Amino acid sequence: KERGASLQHTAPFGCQIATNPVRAMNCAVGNMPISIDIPDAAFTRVVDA
Amino acid sequence: PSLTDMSCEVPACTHSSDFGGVAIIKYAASKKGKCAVHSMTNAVTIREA
Repeated sequence: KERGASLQHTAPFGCQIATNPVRAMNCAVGNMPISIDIPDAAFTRVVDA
Repeated sequence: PSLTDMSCEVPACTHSSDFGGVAIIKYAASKKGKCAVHSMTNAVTIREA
């Protein structure tokens, strides 16, 4: 009756909690890199532009 | 067909093994017909006759 504010409410940076299994979602802090390789199927010549 | 307006440039070149340069020729020939395109210097190899 007095556990009170669950960690859903105590979360910094806008974290959120989710059970089954419990997990800390959606406090996007920091900076995420992604390397993505794409072939020449997408690029077209500037004379086509 | 005599060409005037010999305004050449390159969008992007790259000194690769293969033809990593591809340059853009804007031009004004006099009329219709074939033209002998040629690299005078051995440093540059046009792949087209």
